[PDB]
Amino acid sequence: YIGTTGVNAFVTMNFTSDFQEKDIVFGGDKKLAKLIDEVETLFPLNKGISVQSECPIGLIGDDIESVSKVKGAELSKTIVPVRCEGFRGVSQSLGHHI
Amino acid sequence: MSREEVESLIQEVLEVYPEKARKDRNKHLAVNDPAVTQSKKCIISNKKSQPGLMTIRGCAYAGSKGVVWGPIKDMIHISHGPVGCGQYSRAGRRNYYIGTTGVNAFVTMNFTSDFQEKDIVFGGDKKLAKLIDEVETLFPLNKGISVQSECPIGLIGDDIESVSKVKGAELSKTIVPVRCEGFRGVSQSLGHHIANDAVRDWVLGKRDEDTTFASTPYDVAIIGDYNIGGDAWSSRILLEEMGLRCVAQWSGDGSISEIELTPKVKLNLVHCYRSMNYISRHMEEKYGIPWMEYNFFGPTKTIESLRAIAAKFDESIQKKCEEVIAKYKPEWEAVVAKYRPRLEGKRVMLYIGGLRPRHVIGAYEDLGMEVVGTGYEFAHNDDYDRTMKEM
Amino acid sequence: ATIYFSSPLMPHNKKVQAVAGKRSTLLGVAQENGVKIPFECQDGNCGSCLVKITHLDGERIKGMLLTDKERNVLKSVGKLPKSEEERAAVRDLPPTYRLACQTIVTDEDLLVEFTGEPGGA
Amino acid sequence: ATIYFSSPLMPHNKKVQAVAGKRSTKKGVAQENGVKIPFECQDGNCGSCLVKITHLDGERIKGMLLTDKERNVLKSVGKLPKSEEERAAVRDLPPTYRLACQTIVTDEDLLVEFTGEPGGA
Amino acid sequence: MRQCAIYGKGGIGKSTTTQNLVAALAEMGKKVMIVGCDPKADSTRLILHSKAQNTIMEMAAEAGTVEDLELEDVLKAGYGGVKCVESGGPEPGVGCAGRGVITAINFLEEEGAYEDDLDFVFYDVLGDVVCGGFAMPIRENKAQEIYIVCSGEMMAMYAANNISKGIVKYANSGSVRLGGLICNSRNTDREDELIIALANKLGTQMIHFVPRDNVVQRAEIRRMTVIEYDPKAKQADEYRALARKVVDNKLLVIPNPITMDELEELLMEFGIME
Amino acid sequence: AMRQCAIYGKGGIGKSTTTQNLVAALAEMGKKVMIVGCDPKADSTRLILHSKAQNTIMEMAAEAGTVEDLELEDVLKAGYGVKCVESGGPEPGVGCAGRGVITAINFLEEEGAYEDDLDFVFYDVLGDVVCGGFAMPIRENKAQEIYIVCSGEMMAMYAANNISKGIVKYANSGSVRLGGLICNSRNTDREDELIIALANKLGTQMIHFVPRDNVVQRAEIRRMTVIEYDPKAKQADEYRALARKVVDNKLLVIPNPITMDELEELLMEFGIMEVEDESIVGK
Amino acid sequence: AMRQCAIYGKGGIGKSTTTQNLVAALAEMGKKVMIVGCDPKADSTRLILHSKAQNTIMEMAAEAGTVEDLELEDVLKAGYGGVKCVESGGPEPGVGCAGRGVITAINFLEEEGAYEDDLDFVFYDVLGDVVCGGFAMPIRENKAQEIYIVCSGEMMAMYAANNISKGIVKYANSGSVRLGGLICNSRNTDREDELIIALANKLGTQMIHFVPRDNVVQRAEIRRMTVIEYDPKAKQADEYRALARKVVDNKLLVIPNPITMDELEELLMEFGIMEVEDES
Amino acid sequence: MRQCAIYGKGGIGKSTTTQNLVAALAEMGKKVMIVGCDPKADSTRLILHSKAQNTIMEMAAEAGTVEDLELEDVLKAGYGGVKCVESGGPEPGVGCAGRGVITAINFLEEEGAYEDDLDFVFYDVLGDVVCGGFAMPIRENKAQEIYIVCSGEMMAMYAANNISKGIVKYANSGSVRLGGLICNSRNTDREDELIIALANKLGTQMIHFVPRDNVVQRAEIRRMTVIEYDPKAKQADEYRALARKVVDNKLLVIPNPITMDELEELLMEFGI
Ligand SMILES: Nc1ncnc2c1ncn2[C@@H]1O[C@H](COP(=O)(O)OP(=O)(O)O)[C@@H](O)[C@H]1O
Ligand SMILES: Nc1ncnc2c1ncn2[C@@H]1O[C@H](COP(=O)(O)OP(=O)(O)O)[C@@H](O)[C@H]1O
Ligand SMILES: Nc1ncnc2c1ncn2[C@@H]1O[C@H](COP(=O)(O)OP(=O)(O)O)[C@@H](O)[C@H]1O
Ligand SMILES: Nc1ncnc2c1ncn2[C@@H]1O[C@H](COP(=O)(O)OP(=O)(O)O)[C@@H](O)[C@H]1O
Ligand code: ICS
Ligand code: CLF
Ligand code: SF4
Ligand code: SF4
Ligand code: FES
Ligand code: FES
Ligand SMILES: [Mg+2]
Ligand SMILES: [Mg+2]
Ligand SMILES: [Mg+2]
Ligand SMILES: [Mg+2]
Repeated sequence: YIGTTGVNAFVTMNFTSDFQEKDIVFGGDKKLAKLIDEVETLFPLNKGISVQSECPIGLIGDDIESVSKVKGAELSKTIVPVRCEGFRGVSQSLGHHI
Repeated sequence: MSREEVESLIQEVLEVYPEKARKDRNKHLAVNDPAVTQSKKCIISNKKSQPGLMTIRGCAYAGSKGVVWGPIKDMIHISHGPVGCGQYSRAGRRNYYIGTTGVNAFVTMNFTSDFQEKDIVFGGDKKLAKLIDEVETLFPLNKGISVQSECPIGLIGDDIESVSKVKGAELSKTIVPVRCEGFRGVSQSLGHHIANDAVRDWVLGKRDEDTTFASTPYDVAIIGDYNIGGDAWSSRILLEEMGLRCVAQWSGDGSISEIELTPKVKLNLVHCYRSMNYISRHMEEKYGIPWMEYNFFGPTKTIESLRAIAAKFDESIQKKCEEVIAKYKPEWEAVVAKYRPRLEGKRVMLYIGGLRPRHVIGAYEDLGMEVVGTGYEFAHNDDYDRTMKEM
Repeated sequence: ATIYFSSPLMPHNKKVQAVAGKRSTLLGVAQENGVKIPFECQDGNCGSCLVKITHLDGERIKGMLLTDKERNVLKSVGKLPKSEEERAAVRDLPPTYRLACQTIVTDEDLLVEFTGEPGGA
Repeated sequence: ATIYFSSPLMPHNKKVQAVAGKRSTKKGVAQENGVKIPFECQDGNCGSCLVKITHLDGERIKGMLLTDKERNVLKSVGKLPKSEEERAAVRDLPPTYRLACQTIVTDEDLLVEFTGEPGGA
Repeated sequence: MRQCAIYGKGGIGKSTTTQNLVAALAEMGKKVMIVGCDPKADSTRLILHSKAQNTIMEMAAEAGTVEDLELEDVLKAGYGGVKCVESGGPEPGVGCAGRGVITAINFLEEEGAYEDDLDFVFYDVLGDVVCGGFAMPIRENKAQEIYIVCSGEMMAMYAANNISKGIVKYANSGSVRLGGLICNSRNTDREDELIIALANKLGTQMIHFVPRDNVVQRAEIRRMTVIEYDPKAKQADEYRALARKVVDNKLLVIPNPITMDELEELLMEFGIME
Repeated sequence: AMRQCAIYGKGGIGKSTTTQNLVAALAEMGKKVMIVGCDPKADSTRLILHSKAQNTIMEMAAEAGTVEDLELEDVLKAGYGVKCVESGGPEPGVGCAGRGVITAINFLEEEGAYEDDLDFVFYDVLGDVVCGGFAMPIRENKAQEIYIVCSGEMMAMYAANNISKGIVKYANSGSVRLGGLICNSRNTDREDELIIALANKLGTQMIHFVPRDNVVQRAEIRRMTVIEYDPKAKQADEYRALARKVVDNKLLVIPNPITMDELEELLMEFGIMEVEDESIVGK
Repeated sequence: AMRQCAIYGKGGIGKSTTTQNLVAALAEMGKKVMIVGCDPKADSTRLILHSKAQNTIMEMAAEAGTVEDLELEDVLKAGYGGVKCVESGGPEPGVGCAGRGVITAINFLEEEGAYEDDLDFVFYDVLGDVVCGGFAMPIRENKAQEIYIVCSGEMMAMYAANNISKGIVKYANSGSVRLGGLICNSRNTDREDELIIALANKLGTQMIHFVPRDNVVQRAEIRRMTVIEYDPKAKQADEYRALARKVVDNKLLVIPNPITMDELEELLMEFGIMEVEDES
Repeated sequence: MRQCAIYGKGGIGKSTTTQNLVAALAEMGKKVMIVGCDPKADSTRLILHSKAQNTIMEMAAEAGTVEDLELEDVLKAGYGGVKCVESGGPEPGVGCAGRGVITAINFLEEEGAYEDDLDFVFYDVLGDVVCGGFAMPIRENKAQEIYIVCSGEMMAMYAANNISKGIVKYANSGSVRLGGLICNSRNTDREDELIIALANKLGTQMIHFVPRDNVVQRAEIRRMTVIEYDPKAKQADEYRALARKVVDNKLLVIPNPITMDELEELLMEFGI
């Protein structure tokens, strides 16, 4: 890619929620909404956010679609929720479809 | 008497009509046989009026704004469209209310969009939003807004539902769009249906997730009494003397909070079947609240209805019902003693749109009068099923 | 109002948003969205626009008027049982089968099914 | 996700809002809302929870995994045609008939039809 | 109270054969009624003598709707015993063309025109395609007995096959059965035994074989049946023979459809097709 | 580059034979033609493919489950250099007999068969009745030029009048026009003149007169077209003559349908129907 | 108080005759009870109404538009002192689930409110041959609190009794459905009274009154009446009353212990019904 | 190859009649395959000499799924070279009781166990209810010929009427026909003419009458079919006459249902 990493390009960076035991037990969507606000604060030149869900997200029960809709309209920016939990599908192939 | 005479009279009356009008109007005139249980084979109802025959029916706007929604006092009702519809229905129906008009009650007032040519050509949605904003600053104590649409609203293709949703979300206000255009339906009955649907879809299910209301095993809701000259207040005093607690009143002297508190109530007492059977059926299917029809016209019907209502509760309510009947017996005995000899044997013909011809027959018979003719402008075939036994 | 169009002629069911109560009927909404319901008259007598309508939100069913012209055409096509006729006459509740050129959109969610054939098979 | 339940035993079609991707299946959504789909096993081997699924937004159809367990049960009740089995194996697209206890809710609008009878008539 | 239907390709004399059949049954103390289900309303002209009987579809549109229609205005007894109804059809391209039959058949039950004095009811139904209101007799169980008017020409035998296929589909739902075949003759060779070959393979029976005559041409100008014109005609006695076998026909069978080759092979052997 | 064409007429008058022979003649001039069989009989591609019968769209859709999975290559068969398709039909008694036409034309457009790699596209549409499916090509603007096969028969002209009524009904929303009238020899003496008069009443032209030739049967047993069976025969010349004047056709008019009485008086004029009188009615 | 009951068993053993006679006895003691016929052939109300095969809900819902349009009074009739009678009926053979009528009728009774407060007993007569489908629905949906299995000395009736007890234990955790007892209808076969007693002890339940055969039952059936009304002074009339008193006084509602097929074979040879079996 | 199905109420001798039927058929050298479509798995015990043949449904659940199942582990040959298949049902209350038939019949086609030059295929099907997988042979045109085993009892005759109603519904969509009424005796007076009266009401000829005796029960302890136990017995030849009448039956007639009163009048006028 041709970009300035950390300013307008973010390919080689790892943005994560870093779930702990309390996030596994008590919700997890309030942390997601708070995380999106911090991304806007520290990375203002980003042109969109995608939420790539890992295995626990669908297993504990989380509504990342509503957070994407509520925060997307609030900040006037595209938030894409992807339900790409690893246990879904038998390989990487279903990840392409999702 | 003289059934054959009545049939011959019907036949000679029907002779002026053209063939189409005569053929249709023949279906709507009948000689009463109290042994019939199914009216529809004997008589037809709920059909379109023949053009140019001077019908007495109204429109759906009259049945919705003028009948169901208008009596609700703390809401503001907007006649969306030209000025005539709101002007002719202003304070023409005596639904009694307790309040200060223009501050916290708005029953006898006329709020309208007052459509002009540019409204017809370009639309009135922006005008509707501006009007909603103007109403809130002018009347800060209103507890809700309803938008009763007139014919051009549906005829030009306005979106009052989306405007209602947006404005209600913005102002944290209950905004109820009613698509009661006059050309919809053949009479006021479809106006009743549309108003009931609007109540069900925008008002009734609001205090569903709350439980702060302290209920009682004796909770009832009066349904379909519009307080014409204070009728609902007399019915209410009669019910409360019997030991029950009346939570809601639909819709004479009615409030929005009373409508919202109707799901909590144990029993629904429906005075008019025609205008509010829809919401009663909805409440029975959704909240499990049973409902029943009662009659408070005349002493005989009043006593029968009071005993029937008391039969739905424990024995204390029945004892209180007997107490009320014993207390009120001498008054109506004196009334009958004074007035029956003057009225005995007189013959009366009736023509009211739904329920009331059948409803008042008992009161007339309590004074020695007999009803030769009973008639409905908009009743359905179930109302005729109910009225054939009483005639 | 949300309307879902469904037909074996359609590879995928189509979801549209419509304004309720317009003078333009269900035929208007279908034509604006490229849904190919066969319309073969301008007087509402041919019955070729017959569609099967399902109210998905059963709590939000709106009372309507079944006009004498639509009723008679539905009988001539055969898509009007005697119980549905009595239900419309007494309860003002819509029948299962409707004519799209004479159907007014209401504020609810609807599933509209058609076969691409005129009413009457 | 919006789910419309439909059954001859239900007087009215019920509309519910559900969270997509929950480990609790469509069986979970039905049971919270009091929809009486027959559930007669806990291992997913009976056919009792067979339902018919219609994707109302035909454009918003999500690719999923047809589990070998569900595939074999659908074949044991004669509800998986060979063309739909091939479509699931190659295109990862859901078949028309599903088992509710094994169906994961996706982010779309669905119509769920059941008869009150177990799969296999 | 037996109700029959005449099914066949257009142009195979079915309307005339039904009318001369009906005229043959009127004389023998039987009161029958003809219901014209063919879109073109020429199926009751020889009985009524009228130029063109007004169809139910025609007079329902002018009188507003079918509710404003009287039975005495649609049902004319030009012959005293015979009752004639023309269903009519819509204009081409406007809806289903068979929906005229549904309106008329429903209208007759509603007004009770099938009451207490009918021995036979005959439906003259278009047979080129069996769908919509044309398949309505077989689908609704309106006509228990079905007779097919066919010919040596391949399209007529193909039409007879299609009707039998539709009878099989509704055999379980309704009592409707194939009553027999009627072979109307053009002046070609090896016809009667050709249709006998068709009937023998269908599991049904031939009823009669009406030959082409010139007596019918004289009757056309009269707008009358051959029976009422010349009761001494060889064709007129032929129609009595066909009528008498219709009343005294007892076997009613569920047909056996015939494939494309098997129908074709029947044509090649007789030489009708090369 | 594409001239969408349809051929209408009563059942059993020779729509398929004339259409296949004209289409076969067109291929001789280097024209790419596609034949779409819109008749439930499904034999309008027999003489091009030399086959028993082409498999219809309804047959493969049912045997495979749905129309989505249907390969275009399996559906479209190339014989004599001209593509062939058969719509087929549903089982007699259920649905609409013209349902196959609706399904076939819809599938062909989605799959790309209708794209302009062909000079001509022909529809062999049954015209014994004008309803959904059979009138769908006219309604949906899928056949700009209509040619009606008509004989000197009362039923054949009645169907021709009915098809022209369908064309004018949709003449204001589409470009569907009436190309001409094909007369097939019913071995009737006055029939060639009879259809000439009918075309003048309808406002259109007689595009050709096809004589009844027994050489057609000799090609029909072979499952072959007349032009390839016997190119030097004069029947192949008439089919060739019909082909050139079909391409050279420019008179696409909105017809003027005539009434039932005007049809009958036109029959009595040429002697097929006798002169009727009102005083010879009761006897 | 709203004691809901069900009677299960093999087809043709006498469920309907035992149920109607039991119900007739209950009304004689002034008990307001209702019979719901869940058998597909729908003949479990002949001897209470005396008229004919009662019109079923499937027939009434089909002639009308749908179930909700059908009237409660149309299908639920009153006979023999007003004991209410309803027939579920069934669909056409080979179409759908043969127990679909049971699912339809129970839903209609609940929606209307036919389960009024002043009813003491509700009896369901359901074919037990197959447990699955709408015939398991009363057990699965907690419709019937206690179950009584009519059984005889035959191998099939004993096998069907074990199948029904298998259904109860599967749904025992999710509901209050329990086994009430077993009713032995007599074919006059030797050593069957103790055979059904032994099976009940193996299953872990009691045994309700054993009913000897007689031709007085057919005498009252040809006139379309219950035995207890046709003769009140017969011994079978008192025997049916005795079965009814034990039903009201029944209190041992246990979760059964289904036994293995080989155990059924072994327990059949010990009473002489089955000849002893040797593999060689 | 002729595909037949034996329908009837539970407990009238449906299994033993079928076992002795094909025991006689294989004595003629024919190759017959038996498919047990009854949730009770004793439909093949007397031709295999086994306690209980392992059902296909039990084997699939134990060994993962039906894909892992091998044809040899489900198809066992018995006496006379008869191919034996047993398909059990699920446990009571767990789904449709007829799923076993659908799984087994589909499994047999997939492995191609029919094409192996078989002459006769017999389905022993529960007839108490006609629905689900039990009606599957009629629904999917699996069994062209159908024989009902009935006796002079209301339930047995009611079951015969119900199966005939099922034949009519699916007659138009496939060649499934009623072949005859196999009648077994419970030793009741005037039973031969009673069932014949029912048969001619249907219009389908009765196949043969099977009286009751103790010879079949002595064979039952052996687990060996009467024909192979003692070929010289009275009933041993009687199944031979029933088998011969089945292979040489050329008339198949669609049934016409009989109402309740019509059947009741038939039973009453016989003195029962
Ligand atoms: N039995 C017959 N003998 C000679 N000519 C006949 C006979 N029946 C019919 N025709 C002729 O065949 C033609 C077809 O008549 P018609 O019944 O009006 O057509 P369709 O069969 O399409 O209704 C008529 O013109 C009639 O003159
Ligand atoms: N030009 C011709 N000359 C002689 N006979 C013909 C000619 N065209 C068609 N035929 C005959 O007419 C019969 C029907 O023609 P066909 O094309 O099948 O009618 P359709 O228009 O219904 O397809 C065929 O058997 C054929 O032999
Ligand atoms: N207690 C009894 N004594 C003698 N015969 C009886 C008795 N109960 C039932 N039967 C007979 O058994 C037959 C079948 O019984 P029924 O009640 O119809 O069985 P099901 O349980 O299938 O309803 C009836 O014809 C009846 O005459
Ligand atoms: N021909 C016969 N003679 C005497 N008894 C028989 C005869 N056939 C069957 N039986 C008895 O009837 C019972 C029927 O059971 P069976 O045939 O094994 O299963 P199904 O219930 O499928 O018919 C058996 O226990 C057997 O002892
Ligand atoms: S609402 Fe209705 S016309 Fe039920 S529109 Fe009308 S104050 Fe009448 S017979 Mo005026 S259905 Fe009320 C009536 Fe009755 S306004 Fe009043 S009297 S009991
Ligand atoms: S049927 Fe009803 S009352 Fe009539 S208009 Fe229509 S909603 Fe209204 Fe108001 S403004 Fe005047 S009176 Fe009418 S003509 Fe235009
Ligand atoms: S069903 Fe038949 S008559 Fe009706 S439109 Fe279709 S082709 Fe025409
Ligand atoms: S579940 Fe039981 S009753 Fe229902 S169809 Fe299946 S086997 Fe028959
Ligand atoms: S388009 Fe003709 S009725 Fe609607
Ligand atoms: S409940 Fe058994 S598979 Fe779903
Ligand atoms: Mg004609
Ligand atoms: Mg052709
Ligand atoms: Mg019973
Ligand atoms: Mg057995």
